[PDB]
Amino acid sequence: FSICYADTGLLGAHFVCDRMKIDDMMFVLQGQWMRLCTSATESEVARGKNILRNALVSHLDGTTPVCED
Amino acid sequence: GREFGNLTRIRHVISYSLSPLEQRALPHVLSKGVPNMLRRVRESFFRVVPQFVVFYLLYTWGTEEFEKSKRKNPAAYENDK
Repeated sequence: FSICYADTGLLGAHFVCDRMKIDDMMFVLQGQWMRLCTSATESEVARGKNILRNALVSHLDGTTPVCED
Repeated sequence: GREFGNLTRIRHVISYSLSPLEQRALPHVLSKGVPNMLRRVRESFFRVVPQFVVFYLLYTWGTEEFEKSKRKNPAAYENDK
């Protein structure tokens, strides 16, 4: 998630786990963060851009969301 | 066996913490730490110290006595001739 305000915001993640699998999950999440910071590649980035395109155009369907936007 | 997943059963306790880089490592020494050390010394003084004082008295006594025992007694030569 990303939550924006005027001058600040929160950028992070949220999850639910069985009590015996919190540590592994934190490990996996922080490892993906480090991966993106150090080792990203073009092929995955392309996929992410396409997902973002689809989201933007999907949201604005019907009058209510458009008015709200 | 013993592992951070299933040590005990607890309910309804809340905790709060700061990060180390947000706060000071030695925040208040002379206004809080010194008096605390003083009371901490007060609370144990009479449970530890008197035994050692008694040891010191015993040591000094025994030394003095041993050293007296090595000096010549005048009555050992003066008494009979």
